[PDB]
Amino acid sequence: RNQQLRTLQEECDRKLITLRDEISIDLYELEEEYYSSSSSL
Amino acid sequence: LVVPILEPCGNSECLHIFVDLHSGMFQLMLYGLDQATLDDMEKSVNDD
Amino acid sequence: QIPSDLEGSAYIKVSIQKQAGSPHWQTKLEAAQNVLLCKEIFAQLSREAVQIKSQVPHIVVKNQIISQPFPSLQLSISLCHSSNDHLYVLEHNLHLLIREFHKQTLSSIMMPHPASAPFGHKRMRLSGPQAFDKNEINSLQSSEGLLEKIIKQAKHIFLRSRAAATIDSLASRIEDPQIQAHWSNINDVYESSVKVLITSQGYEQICK
Amino acid sequence: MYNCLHSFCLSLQLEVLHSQTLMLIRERWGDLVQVERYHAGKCLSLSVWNQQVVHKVTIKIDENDVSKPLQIFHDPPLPASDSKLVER
Amino acid sequence: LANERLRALEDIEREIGAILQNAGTVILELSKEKTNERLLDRQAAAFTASVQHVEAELSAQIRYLTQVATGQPHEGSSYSSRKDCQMALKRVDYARLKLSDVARTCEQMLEN
Amino acid sequence: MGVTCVSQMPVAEGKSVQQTVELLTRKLEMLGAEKQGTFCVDCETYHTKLMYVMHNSEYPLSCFALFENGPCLIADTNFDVLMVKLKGFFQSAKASKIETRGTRYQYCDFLVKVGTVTMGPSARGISVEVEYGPCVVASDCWSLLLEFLQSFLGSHTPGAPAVFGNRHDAVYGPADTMVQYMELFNKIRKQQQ
Amino acid sequence: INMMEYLLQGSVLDHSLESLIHRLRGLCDNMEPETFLDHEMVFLLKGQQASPFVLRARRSMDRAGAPWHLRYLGQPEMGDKNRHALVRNCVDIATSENLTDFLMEMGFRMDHEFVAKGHLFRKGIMKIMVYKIFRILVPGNTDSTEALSLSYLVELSVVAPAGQDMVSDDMKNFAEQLKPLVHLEKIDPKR
Amino acid sequence: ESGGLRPNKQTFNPTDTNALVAAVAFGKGLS
Repeated sequence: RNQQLRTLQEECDRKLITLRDEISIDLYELEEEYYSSSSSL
Repeated sequence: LVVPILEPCGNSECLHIFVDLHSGMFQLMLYGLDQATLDDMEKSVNDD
Repeated sequence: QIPSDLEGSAYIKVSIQKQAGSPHWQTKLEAAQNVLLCKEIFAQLSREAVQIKSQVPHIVVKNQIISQPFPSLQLSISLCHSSNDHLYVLEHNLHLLIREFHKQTLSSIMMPHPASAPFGHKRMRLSGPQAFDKNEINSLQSSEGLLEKIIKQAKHIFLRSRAAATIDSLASRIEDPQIQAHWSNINDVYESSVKVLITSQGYEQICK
Repeated sequence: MYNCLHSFCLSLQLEVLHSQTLMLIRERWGDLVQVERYHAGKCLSLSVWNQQVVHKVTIKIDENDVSKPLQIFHDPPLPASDSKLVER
Repeated sequence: LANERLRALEDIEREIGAILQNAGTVILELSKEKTNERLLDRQAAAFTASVQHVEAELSAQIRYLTQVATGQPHEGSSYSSRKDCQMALKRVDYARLKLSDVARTCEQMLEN
Repeated sequence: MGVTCVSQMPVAEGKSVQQTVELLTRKLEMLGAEKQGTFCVDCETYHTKLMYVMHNSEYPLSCFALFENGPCLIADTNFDVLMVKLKGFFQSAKASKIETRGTRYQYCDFLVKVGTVTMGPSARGISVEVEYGPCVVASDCWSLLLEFLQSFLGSHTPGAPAVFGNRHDAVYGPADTMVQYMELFNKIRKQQQ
Repeated sequence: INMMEYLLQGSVLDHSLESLIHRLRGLCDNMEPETFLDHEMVFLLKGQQASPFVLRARRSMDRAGAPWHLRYLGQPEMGDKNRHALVRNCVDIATSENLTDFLMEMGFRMDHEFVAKGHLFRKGIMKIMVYKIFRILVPGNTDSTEALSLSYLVELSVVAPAGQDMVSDDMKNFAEQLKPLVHLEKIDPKR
Repeated sequence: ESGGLRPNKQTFNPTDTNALVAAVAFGKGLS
């Protein structure tokens, strides 16, 4: 049971990290946008 | 007790004196004060 | 048959306030184990809050720990026992810290690294053999509390939030020169980093 | 009947409080609160803010507590009159 | 562990069989015309054999326990791995929730 | 392991060994160095070729056994317990127990320790050790420590350790520090007068 | 204070190693086995005293940066029959690699060398080691060794202060409860 | 029937334990 659960957890973590990575790239794009917006209230 | 040192000042830079509900001793919390002077002042306060 | 006082569902609640399936038996057993773990967590927290000296002393009334990490905020760590604003990050950190403290005894490190020794802290053994310094690589050699670490983490989170909001306002209010911020990918529980840039609207290249 | 029932329930409350105090001393407080004197059915004295890091809180049962479970008595200090706090 | 399962099955089967045999034999005993003479003797033999077999099987199975028996209740548990995995799953669920909320806000933006 | 240098500075003059230590404390206050605790060194001697054991407070649980030019074993404190107990096949030598006890002053990443090798009950001499924890490589800080000693100590600044004399890029080590302590002890003993 | 080590020694044939290990893991604290390889060298001083001081130095060949261990174990203190354990004075000191040269320059002369391969389990204070002694083939050749005998060696040991003895009673009870799979008894070193 | 001396698998050899302890002590057949 231990091996199974550990593998499951690790796979989950890998997926999570890659997500963190993808979400971070999206965040970078948005941070480069919103900040550069003309707007000027 | 938030007692201020100087008249023109904000929330920080004022002596925050607390009382431990379990012990009763006085504990002072200054932002940038060194820990040795802090415990010395704590002892001097708890004495009198 | 669930043991008494382990019945119902319990979940520790940590909040920051700017004021003042399958097998049935499995569910019962897991709920009781989680209740026991949360009870141990809160017992350790209350003991460290009461019997350990620290700045800005804290208040424990029945099952709630009210602390002032900063002079202008309140941290409430209260155990909620149902007996039939929540920051899950701090609860997860509490659970992992308690599990680490539990694993400390079963730690593989402290288990006679060499052979026929005394079975204790092989890092400290190597430090004593290699003549380590008084405080450097010794001093306390891990001697903190769950409450202290949790408070430090909460303070860091608040500071980060504060800086973020401040820059946002600066970005919304002041629009003439520019403002930019690129938060780092990897952070820590007691640290973070940004990259502020102040360019112009049209001349990005030269105004660097 | 009322006198007997009242005496019994007040004595039961007395140690329901004594048991709670010893449980608090065991787990959380840890010598931060102490038991000065406990008389079963007469009074129970709890001391807080000890001299190390004194005051007592007595849970008396005297004569007839006609008005209420004998209003508690903070014997040593007799705290000052704070309208909001002394009522609680 | 299917070995233990098969053992139990055989046990139950043999027991039921022997009980039925005894029933039939006593029914033929009260019978006014016991036509099953040799048949009855065969049944008796079978029942005896069954009981002997059951006894032997039981003794062997009991030893099986003694070989692993020690009285000690055994400490080693999977509590560590289980707790870790539970924590991980809860964390992933929280992440999914946050992602869904952000997606919903983006949908709202598009809806105007 | 941070490059270190130890030398004997004459207490000299009519200034009492202890008063000379007070003058050294005044010089350390002038540097702005602040006390960071206390340090105690004690030694055990065994006539046999030649066995010396030096232990320094800064390293709390280690006991160093040095065999002259032969290798130094850095071992846990139990080592002292064991040598004492076995004793029968160990030379008792004499009361050569040499100890230097003095304050530790920390100046920006340099720890300076000035102490009086008190022989037995009577003080005689003075040992100064400047340790640079950031500098793990010997020779690179043989130069740094000579410069720092010329800066404070001024006159009577030494010529640097024998391991410093040896030309290697090898990391310095608490071992060489114990070696220096040993040579220092040897110097007061032979010095006599 | 001095450290006394309680030792109960018994043997297991290899064909029962599997079963023994299984039972051991099941009863012992929830850990994986540590799989330890240790090379031990014995050095003796031929002093004026008839008895020669014997110091054993062990280096882990399976791990990196693990300090050599010097252990001194004196004469047995066994007296009463109501303990069933070898109580001996134990001094254990972690040491640097130069230890070999230090000891030979100090006079200590190397005696024999035996590598040991086996598993380590701990139950509370108690530590159970099932190991096999491989008589080194060629003292220089740690690589080549000779299994001394087919049977592995099971040792149950508790090293505690002399005043403590409840732990030794616990060790005796635990060995007795391991009797159905295998027998651990106090065997005198003599013959 | 009847019953004889049949312990289920004997895994202990006393002569082997004695030899092992003696070797650990006097280094027999180890040099």
